[PDB]
Amino acid sequence: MDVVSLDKPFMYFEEIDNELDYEPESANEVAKKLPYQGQLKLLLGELFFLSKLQRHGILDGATVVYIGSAPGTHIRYLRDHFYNLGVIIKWMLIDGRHHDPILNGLRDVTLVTRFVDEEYLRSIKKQLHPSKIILISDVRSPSTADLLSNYALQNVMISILNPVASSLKWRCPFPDQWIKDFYIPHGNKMLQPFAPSYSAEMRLLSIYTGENMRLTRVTKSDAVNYEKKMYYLNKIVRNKVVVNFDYPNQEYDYFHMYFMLRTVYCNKTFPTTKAKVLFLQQSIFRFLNIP
Ligand SMILES: Nc1ncnc2c1ncn2[C@@H]1O[C@H](CSCC[C@H](N)C(=O)O)[C@@H](O)[C@H]1O
Ligand SMILES: Cn1c[n+](C)c2c1NC(N)N[C@H]2O
Repeated sequence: MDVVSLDKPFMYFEEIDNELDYEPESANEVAKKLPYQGQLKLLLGELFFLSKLQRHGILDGATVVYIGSAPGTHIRYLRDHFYNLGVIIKWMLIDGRHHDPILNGLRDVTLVTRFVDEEYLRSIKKQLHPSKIILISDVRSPSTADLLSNYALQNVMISILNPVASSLKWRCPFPDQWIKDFYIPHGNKMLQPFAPSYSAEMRLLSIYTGENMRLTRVTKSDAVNYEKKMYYLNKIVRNKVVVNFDYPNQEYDYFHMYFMLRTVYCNKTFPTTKAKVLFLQQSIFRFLNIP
């Protein structure tokens, strides 16, 4: 077995301390071990992001605009969590597909069946005004062309919506499929426990200060780096059993999950962080119907 002692998991991309040549054969290997793993991946990352904003005092009173939200089953838990905490938030979930019915009948959450384009972003910006906006984008068209298009849309979301913070889907196009260099917003490249086995996707977290917008250029050389670093993370790291991690499940992803969950705010007082995390994890798994 693959046992190890780790102080902490890699929380952000920049922390990954090694790389591996990508093996195309890994694409044929099982991508998911848990039912509803995708909803879990999203729930952990979004809970982490939103808790950070709470920590900085910018969540309460904002309207969370989530684009690419359907089905969005996990969003009900996110909404309940902050709603039960006392935080005041309006949710506006926009997608061309239908949302999970469990999202209906909540006055604080508005569902919109529309694929957004630049023009629509402007109308909703006029309609939300003057509320503070928090953007979460999980739009998926794929080809590098599809990706660039999505990234180009996500940048437009930020320029038009002008949010106080954003969480964006971010997967660098593959080096052998480069088309052109492009810019993405500057942010923390948050790694995602429970992402597909060989997924190179992460979430770009950003907080906007002043009236500036900093972007960063991404080149094919960056793409080769993303490829090698995420390959090492997936093939080696995520397959480690953290023996010094005293917890019911010692797999790397649960170790990573623990670290994201220890930052989440709860009403109930716990004697230890271990107790809080166990509580949240149990609550989460129960909600998603994961054993
Ligand atoms: N311009 C656009 N506007 C809104 N939604 C879009 C879009 N382009 C793609 N999408 C949506 O992006 C979604 C990608 S999957 C999103 C899953 C969702 N975040 C959840 O929590 O389950 C699809 O629902 C797709 O319809
Ligand atoms: C097809 N896939 C999948 N996958 C994750 C990768 C691919 N192609 C690449 N050139 N690099 C990768 O990181």
